[PDB]
Amino acid sequence: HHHSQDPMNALTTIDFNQHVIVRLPSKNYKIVELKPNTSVSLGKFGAFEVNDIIGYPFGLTFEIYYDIGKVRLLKYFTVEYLSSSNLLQFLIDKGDIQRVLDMSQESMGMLLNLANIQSEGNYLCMDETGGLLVYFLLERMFGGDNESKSKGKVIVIHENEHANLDLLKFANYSEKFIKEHVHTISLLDFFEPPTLQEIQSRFTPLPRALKGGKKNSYYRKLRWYNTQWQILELTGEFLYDGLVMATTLHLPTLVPKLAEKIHGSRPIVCYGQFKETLLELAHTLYSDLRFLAPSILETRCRPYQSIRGKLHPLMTMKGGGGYLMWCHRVIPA
Amino acid sequence: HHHSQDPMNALTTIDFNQHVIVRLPSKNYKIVELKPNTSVSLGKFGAFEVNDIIGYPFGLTFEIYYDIGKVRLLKYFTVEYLSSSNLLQFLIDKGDIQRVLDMSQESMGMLLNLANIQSEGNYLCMDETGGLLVYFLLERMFGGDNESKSKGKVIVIHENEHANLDLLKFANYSEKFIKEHVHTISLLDFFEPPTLQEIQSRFTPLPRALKGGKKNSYYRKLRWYNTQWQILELTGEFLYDGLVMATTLHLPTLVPKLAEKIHGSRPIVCYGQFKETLLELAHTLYSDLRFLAPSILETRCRPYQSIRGKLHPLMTMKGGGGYLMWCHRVIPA
Amino acid sequence: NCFSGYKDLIKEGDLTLIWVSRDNIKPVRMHSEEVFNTRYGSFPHKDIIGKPYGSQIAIRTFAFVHVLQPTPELWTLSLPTQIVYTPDSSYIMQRLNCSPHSRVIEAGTGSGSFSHAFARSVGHLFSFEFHHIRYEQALEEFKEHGLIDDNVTITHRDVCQGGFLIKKGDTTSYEFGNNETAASLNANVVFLDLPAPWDAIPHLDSVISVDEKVGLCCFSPCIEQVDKTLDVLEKYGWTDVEMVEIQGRQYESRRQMVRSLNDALERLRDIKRHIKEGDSNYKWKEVTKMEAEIKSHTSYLTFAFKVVNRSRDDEKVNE
Amino acid sequence: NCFSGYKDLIKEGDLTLIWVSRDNIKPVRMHSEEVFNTRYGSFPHKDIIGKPYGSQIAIRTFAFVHVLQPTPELWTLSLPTQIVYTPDSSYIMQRLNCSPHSRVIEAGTGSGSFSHAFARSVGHLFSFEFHHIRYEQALEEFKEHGLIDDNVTITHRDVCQGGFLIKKGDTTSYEFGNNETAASLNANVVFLDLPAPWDAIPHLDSVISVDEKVGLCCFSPCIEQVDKTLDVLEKYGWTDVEMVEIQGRQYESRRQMVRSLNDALERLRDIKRHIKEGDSNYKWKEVTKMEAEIKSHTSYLTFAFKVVNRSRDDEKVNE
Repeated sequence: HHHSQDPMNALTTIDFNQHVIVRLPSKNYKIVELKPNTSVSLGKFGAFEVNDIIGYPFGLTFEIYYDIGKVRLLKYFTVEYLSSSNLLQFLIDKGDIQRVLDMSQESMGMLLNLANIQSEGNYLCMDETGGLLVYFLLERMFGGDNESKSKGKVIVIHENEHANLDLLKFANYSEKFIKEHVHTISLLDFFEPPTLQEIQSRFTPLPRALKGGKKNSYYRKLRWYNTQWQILELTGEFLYDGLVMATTLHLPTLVPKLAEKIHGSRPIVCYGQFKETLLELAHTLYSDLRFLAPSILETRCRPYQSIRGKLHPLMTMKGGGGYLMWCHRVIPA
Repeated sequence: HHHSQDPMNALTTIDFNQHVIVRLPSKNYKIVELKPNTSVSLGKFGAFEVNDIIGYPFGLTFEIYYDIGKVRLLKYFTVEYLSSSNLLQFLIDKGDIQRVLDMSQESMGMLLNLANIQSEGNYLCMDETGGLLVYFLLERMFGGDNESKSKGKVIVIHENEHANLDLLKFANYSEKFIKEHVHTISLLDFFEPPTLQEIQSRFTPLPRALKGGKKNSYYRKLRWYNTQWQILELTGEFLYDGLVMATTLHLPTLVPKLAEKIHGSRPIVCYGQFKETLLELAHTLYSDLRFLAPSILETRCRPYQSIRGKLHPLMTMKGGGGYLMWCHRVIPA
Repeated sequence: NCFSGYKDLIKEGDLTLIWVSRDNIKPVRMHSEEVFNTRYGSFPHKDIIGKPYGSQIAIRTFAFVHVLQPTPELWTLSLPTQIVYTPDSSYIMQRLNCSPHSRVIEAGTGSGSFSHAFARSVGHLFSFEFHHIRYEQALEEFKEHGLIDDNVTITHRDVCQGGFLIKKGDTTSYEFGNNETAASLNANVVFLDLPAPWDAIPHLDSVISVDEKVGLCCFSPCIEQVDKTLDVLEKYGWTDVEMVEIQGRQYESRRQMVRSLNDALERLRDIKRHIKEGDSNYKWKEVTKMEAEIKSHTSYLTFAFKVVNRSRDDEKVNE
Repeated sequence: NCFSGYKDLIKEGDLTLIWVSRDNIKPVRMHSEEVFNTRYGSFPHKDIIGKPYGSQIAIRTFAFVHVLQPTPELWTLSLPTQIVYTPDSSYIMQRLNCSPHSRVIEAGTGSGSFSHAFARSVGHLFSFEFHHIRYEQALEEFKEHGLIDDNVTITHRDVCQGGFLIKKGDTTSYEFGNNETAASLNANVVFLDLPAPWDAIPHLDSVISVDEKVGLCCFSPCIEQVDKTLDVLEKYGWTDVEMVEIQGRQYESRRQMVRSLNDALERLRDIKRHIKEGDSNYKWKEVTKMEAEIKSHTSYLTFAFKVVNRSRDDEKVNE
C-alpha cells in the first residue's frame, strides 16, 4: 500500500512473506516462508537468499551455485504455489499420512465435485485432519484470493472446545478472510445451542462513546455476545447447501443428526479410510427416507514412468487413498 | 482297444465322445459333445459334421462353408480343450456367475498355488459351485489323464446328503478315475462319524463263491460297508495336506473345526466373493494359535486391446473376482 | 446458470433432474400442464411445482420420483463417447488447481460433461467445437442452461488447423467488449480431448498466460497417442510432464445370509432319521458388492506445465 | 525334491523355512550342533529336530518361530529383480493350463522363483540361463533342492543368439539317455522373461511340440517391448495373441475404535461446567487395511498360441 507500483500477485508469483512449496531433487516437498532479507537452507542441496527468487512465476527450477550460494534458472530446487494438493503431498512426504486419514489427491478432488462445492455455497463440514479438508474447500471456492467478493462459507463442526485448524497457518489467508468465510461451532453448541434468553442474561448490549478500560472490557463481552449470536444464526432454521465429512466419529448415529440441517437436493459426502465403515453407514441410511441412494465410491490414480521409450506404470507406490460415501438429502412424501 | 493303431490323445487332439469347447465369432463359448456321425448346430453361424473335425489339434479355427455345411481351416468357430479355465469362462458366458460365487480365472489360479496343490497330495475341500473347484484341483493334479499313476485325492466335504459334483459330467473323466481320486463325505459323517461297532452291527463280511441274487444282494451291502469303512479311514487320525474352500457357510465357526484334521505346515485357502466375510474369519483366526498369519489377498486381471497401433486396456469389463484368505496350519508350543 | 447457486422451491419453467432410479435420471422442464411418465406411473408437474427441491413425489397405483436441482455430476449421469466422467474430470480439475482464478481452454466440447464441471468453478471457460452441428447444439444447450450468460464461451473451430484465437467475425458466442476486436484468452488451464492433441499444442503459445504457470491435460485413449504427445510437449517446451490413469469403482451395500455349520448338521441329522435379502427370520452379514460392469479404461491423462516469461522484474523487486 | 511331497517330522539335514514374521522368512538347514538367531533370541536346532513340521518353537527371554516345509510360495517370499511373484506366475500357469502334461521352456531362470512353481506341477522344466555365474549358482541350488534329480533341466545359453536346442557337449544338467545325442524338448509351454524376447521367439519353432496347441507367455516391463513382441508373434505365426496385466493386493485385518457422538457430547458438557488396538475397555469395528506399499506394476503379460501341424490323419480317422 505504501508502494505506488501495483502489488505482486501471490497466486501467480513468488512473493515476500508467503508460505511457499519447494520441491527438492529427491522430489520430497518442503514448506518455506519467504521472509525478506533471509536465507533458506535445503541441507545437502545448499542454501539460498530469499530475495533472489522473489518476482519469478511459480513452477521454475533454480540451481544453487557457488563462486549460502547464488541462484540461477537451471544442486537445485523448484518453487510452487502452496495448493491444497501440494499441502497434502507435503504432509504425506513428512510421514503424516495417518493424520490426514490416508486421503489421496484424487479422493479429495472427487469429494469437491460430488459435494458440488461452489463459491457462494454455505457448507457444513467436519474435519479431523487439522484443516486439510477445510483448505481444499476454501481453495476451490476462492482460489487463495483474500479479496474475493464471493460470500460462501465453511461451517466447521468439531469435537473439542475449539476446532483444530492449525494447517490454515500455511494457507496465506488474512485473519479477515478466515473470519468472513470460516465459522467454527462445537458439536454441543450445534446440537444443543444456547437460547436467546440464556445469552441475554449474561449480556445485553448498550445502545459507542465508551473509552479506555470501559470500552475494552465492554467489547470483549460484546465479542462473546456476537459469537453466541452467530451460533443462533447457524443453528436455527438455517439450512446448509451440503455436508462434507472427514471424521472418525461413529457415522451411523452422527450423519442422520447432521443431515437435518441440510436443504433438500443437497449432496452429502463422507470420506473414510476404511470401506467397512462406510458400508455400515450406507445400510443405516438405506432405511432413512431422507437420504437418496447412498453409494460407496473409490478412485485410484496410477502414474506412469512417462519417459519415451520406457513407458510403464510406476512399479511400486503407497496403498490406500480411502473411499467416499455419496448421497443426497431428500424430503419424504 | 479293438484298433491295432495307437489311440488318439484327447489331451492334445479333437477326439470322438469328448466334451469339447467351441468359441463362436461372437467370442462366447459352447460346450459340445463329439458323438460320431452326428452334426452340431451353432445357430446363425451354421452347422457342421462332428466327423469332419476329429483328429485335428486344439486351437484351430474352422470355417463353415456351403456348396449342415462343410468345414475347412479358416461363418467360423474355434475348438479348444475343455480346461478348468474354459469351463469357468463358459459358465460366466452362460450367465451363471453367481453359481460360481463370482470367481475369476486369476483367483482360482492363485488358490491352486497358495494351496500348494500337487499330484500326490490329499486335499480337504468344500465346493458349493457344483464341482468347479474340484475340477480346477483335479486338472492341476493329473492334467486330464485318466491313466495317471499319481495317487493324490480330493476329499469333498459337503452340506447335503450327497455332494453336488454335476459339472464333472463335462470333465471327460472315467468313473474309475473319479472313484480313485475323489471322495465325498457329508459334514455330519465327517464331524460325527459312525463307529466301527455301529457299522458292524449292520454288516460284517462273509469270509466269493456266491452267485445269482445272493451274490448281488451281498455286494450291495458290502458296497455300503466299504463306503462306511472309507469314512472311518478319512475321519480317524488321518491328516490332510491342505484345505481349500469355496462355500457360503459361516467360516469363523467352520474353519477351526475343519483345520483340526490338517497336518502342521499345510496351507489353508478360503475363497470368498466378499472381503468382509474373510475379514471376520481372519480376526477369528488371529486369536487361535493353530493358524499362522492369516492374510487377505486379491488378484485382478486387466486385459489390453492388443492390436498394434491402438494399444489400451479394455474399456469396460465385469467387476468382482473375489478374494482369498491364506494362512498355514501350525502346532502351538 | 441454473446449475449454479441453490434454489429452494421448484418453479414453473425450472429445469430439473428427476431421479427415477440409480441408472435412470431424466432432465425435465417444469410446465403446469405437462406430465412426467415413467415405467411405474405418471407424475403431473402441477403436483411438483411449488414444492422444495429434493422432494420425493408420490402417486398411488405407490410409485415415487425425486425432483433435484441440476448439478454437473447428476447431469453427467443423465447423459446417454466424448464423455468425461467424474473420476477423470474431478482429478484433472484438482491437479490443475481449478478455482475462480482459472481461465481454461477446452477442446473439444464433446458431450458438454466436462464443460458444466469447469463452468461451476472457473473464472472463464473457452470451449471449442470442431463439428458445426454439434457446435450449434452445444451453443443452444449452454444458452438454455445459462452458461453463456455467465462464464462460458463456445467457438466453432478446428483448433489443430486454425488455432485458438477468437476474433470478431468468428463463429463464436463471445461477447466483444468496447474496442475489443479479439478476445484475450490468457488461459492458465488447458484440457485437450482431441484425436490428435499434438497438432493443437503448437497453437497454445498464442493464447496461454505468459507470466504464470500454465497447466495442461491431454486426454487420449491409446498409448501410441500418449507417445506422440510426450514428444511434442518436449519440443514445445512443456515440463513436469507426467501421464497417469484414474480408475473409479462403485460398490453396492448388500447382505449375505449367515448359514451356520450347526444348522447344516441339524439338517443332516434329520435326513439321517428317515427369500429376500435382509429377511428378519435370518441372520445377515453386511458386504460390499462391486458394480456389475466397471470402466476399466477411460483414457490416459497426460499432464504438463509451461511458463513463458521465465523471468522477474529485477528492479521492481529492488523497490 | 524337498519342495515336493509332504513330510511329517523335521529331520537332521532337512532344508526348512523358518517363519519369524510376515516379512521375515529364512531358509535354514537343520544341524544338531547349530543355532538359529533372530533379533528376538536364539533357537538351537536340537530343540527343533524331531518335532513335526509346522511346529511353533518357543524360548524364554517367550520368543517364537515356526518351522515350515519349503514351498515355492514361501520360498519366493524369502528371497531378497528377475523375480516373478505369485500373482503373475499363478495366473500364467493357470492360463497356460499347467499340469503333469506340461513340458516347459523357461528363459531366463532369473531368481528361480518361477522355476520352483513350474517344477511342482510340470512334466518337465527346461530352464535356460544367460549368465555363466548365475547358471552355476542356479545349478547348485536346483541340485541341493532335489529339482535336478526330479523334473528340471538347466542349461547355460544365450537363447537369442544360439536358440534352445540341447546337445551333448553343451553346458547343461541334462542327462542324456541311451542313443541320445540331443534332448527332445517337445515344449508345449513357453515362458520368456528376457530383455529382448522377440529375438528368442524365432528359435522356438525348432523345439516346440508340432502336433498340439503350444502356449507362450512373454514377460516385459515396458509397453514398447510389448509392441515389438506383438509384431514378431504375428510374423512367426502365433495367434490368439493377448496382453494383460495382473494386479495383486494384500490386506491386513485391523480394527478402528468406535467413538460415539454421545461420548463427544458428554466430554463437551463436562468442559462446559468448569491405547492398544482391540482394548476391551472400548468398542471396535473390523476394517481391512491395505498393505503400505503396493506392487503397482510388475510386467505386462503377452500370451500367444501356436499349432505347427495344422492337419489331421484323414485316413486314421476313417478307421
